[PDB]
Amino acid sequence: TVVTQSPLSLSVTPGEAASMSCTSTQSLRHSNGANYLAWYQHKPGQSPRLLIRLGSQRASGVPDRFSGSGSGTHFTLKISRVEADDAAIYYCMQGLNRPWTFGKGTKLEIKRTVAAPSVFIFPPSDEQLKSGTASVVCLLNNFYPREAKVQWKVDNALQSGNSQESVTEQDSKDSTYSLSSTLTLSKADYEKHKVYACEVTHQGLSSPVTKSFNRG
Amino acid sequence: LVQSGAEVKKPGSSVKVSCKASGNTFRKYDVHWVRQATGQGLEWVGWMSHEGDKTESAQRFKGRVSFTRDNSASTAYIELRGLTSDDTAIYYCTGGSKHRLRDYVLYDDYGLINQQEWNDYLEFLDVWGHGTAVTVSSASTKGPSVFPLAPTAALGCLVKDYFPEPVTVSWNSGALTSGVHTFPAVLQSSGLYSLSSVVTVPSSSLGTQTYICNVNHKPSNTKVDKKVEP
Repeated sequence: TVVTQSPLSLSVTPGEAASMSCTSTQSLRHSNGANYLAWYQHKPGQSPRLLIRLGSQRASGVPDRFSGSGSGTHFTLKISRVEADDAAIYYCMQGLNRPWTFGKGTKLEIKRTVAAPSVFIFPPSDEQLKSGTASVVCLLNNFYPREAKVQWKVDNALQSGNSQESVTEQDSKDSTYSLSSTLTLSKADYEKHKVYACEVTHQGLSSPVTKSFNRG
Repeated sequence: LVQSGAEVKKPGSSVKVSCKASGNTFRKYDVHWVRQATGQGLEWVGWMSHEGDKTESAQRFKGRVSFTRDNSASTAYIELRGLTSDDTAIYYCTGGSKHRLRDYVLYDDYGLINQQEWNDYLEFLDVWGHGTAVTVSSASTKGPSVFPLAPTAALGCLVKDYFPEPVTVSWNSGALTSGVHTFPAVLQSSGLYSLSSVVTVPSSSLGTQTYICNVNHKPSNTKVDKKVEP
């Protein structure tokens, strides 16, 4: 018995309604008319918190903006007047049939105005270069939305498959993101080339932004 | 609740993780275990009833887990085996509310119960713990190497090739909680991790102001205060 959440991600301007949906194959309604679908929130680096139990009932501390709803196979969590504190991943969990299964989850993020990133490039330290490896890092700073593409270029050659990036969780204050991409290379192959550029592509920019440096 | 600390295990070994309750929270509540891997979500693993008469797991764990409790009633213990790198996750013990209900009954000619069936139904999981992260890997403990990132400007530190997680990076010993950005670590082909931490300051202060990142990798007793200047 599989329960599926929809949509996968949510974009809510603060102070708005946010409606989700958990849909189960078999019914979740015990013969006593109690639906056994609980809702949980999970903010990163934290323990998950129960907010809606038995379909509609609220637990201790949950404000009445979080309203559980639905019956049978169609349930729905609704967050009204969302705040930045409510951006999280919300999980519905069925409790009728064994085995008990969690839901795939629905991620909630704060909708914002488009913000372009500020780009920086960092050549490998001379400290690191004595170890035989070279690590070039490109910094993406305070942009929204999350969608962004970086293209490493070494002597005007598009690098693919040798870098590694990572984005921050959405900022509590400005509701932006930040990406760090690390192009890695050997000390020998770092020294065969001169121009290291970082071409950033984001819908906050008119044209792609390239930030380069030269060996020496 | 108070779980045990992070553990590191080679693929194919076993982990035992602890959980402790406040007073007798373990007999007013059932004991569950939920995990969450890297790209994964919340995933129920198994449970064990405070009455003590039922112990069940998720399907994937049948044959690998064993859920026991200290019969002083105080401590819960999960044991997982056949360890994959997929079994690398934060493991949460938690309480639970179950409804033990009778769904079927049949009485004989004498009025006695001839047949009956009682079933447990999960109402909610509450009072969670802090999660015991388990890392299933081949690598060994490794202190990181800290490198400077140097050119309104940006600058930071590069924490390279450490194992396992976590690593904290403070700036100016906590004086700087503005303009900083510490990123998720990435898992390398070496089996080791590399994380970056930067701060965005104006260049007019680069000559006047000091910027020292504080790096602490507790698994290998590696603490480094690295000062960053262009």
